[PDB]
Amino acid sequence: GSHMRLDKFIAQQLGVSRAIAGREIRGNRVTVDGEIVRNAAFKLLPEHDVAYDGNPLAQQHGPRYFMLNKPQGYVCSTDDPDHPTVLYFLDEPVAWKLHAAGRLDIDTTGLVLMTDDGQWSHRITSPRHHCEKTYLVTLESPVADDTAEQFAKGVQLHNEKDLTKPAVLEVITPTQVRLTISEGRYHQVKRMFAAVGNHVVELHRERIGGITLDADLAPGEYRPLTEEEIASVV
Ligand SMILES: O=c1cc[nH]c(=O)[nH]1
Repeated sequence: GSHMRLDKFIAQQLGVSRAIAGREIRGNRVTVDGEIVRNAAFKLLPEHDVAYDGNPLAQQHGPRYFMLNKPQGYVCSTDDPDHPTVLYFLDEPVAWKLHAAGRLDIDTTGLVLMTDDGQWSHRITSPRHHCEKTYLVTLESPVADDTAEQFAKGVQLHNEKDLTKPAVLEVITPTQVRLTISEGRYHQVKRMFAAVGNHVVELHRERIGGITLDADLAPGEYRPLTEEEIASVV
């Protein structure tokens, strides 16, 4: 249930201690739905209209954060009108207000963080921030023996002045590798492999900073992030 004591809401709104919020409430300065409320423990609901000295104090919908296992065939923005967006999978009120804190291309699958918290989102996506992202990459040809070292030194993408920052590549099978990078350049993973002479056949994101995609969240499924995960997805 979404609810909070009136004295806590007033404290928050006026930037005052809960004790003084109580003082004000008993001072007959606080109204809810037009009537005066002198009780500090009043259970404030989302549908209540609070006012302080005649002035309205709208309540604020808390921020929302979701973990989505993105499937192929859907896009993470309305930039391209030829494909349906990932909102198709979300069944949440005013879902159009949500955006991906780190977009994935149409056929790239995996972890996408849906949120309406711009600050949180920016801390994660900013090109200036070192945020690690790990991908499960399926290759056209068996990985070369020098690729891991290449990625460690950093490679040069086709027509880019500066190399890619050091990334670590773990070989699972000859054609399936796990790659961790800390950048966010456009189509970086696919271009890094093109640069060294291979081709990405399938791309799956498993982690973003401190948040790892659940092993049992099926493609298309999603869920609210826990307080711990929100607390620091890196
Ligand atoms: O990091 C990313 C995301 C999408 N495509 C890539 O090649 N790399």
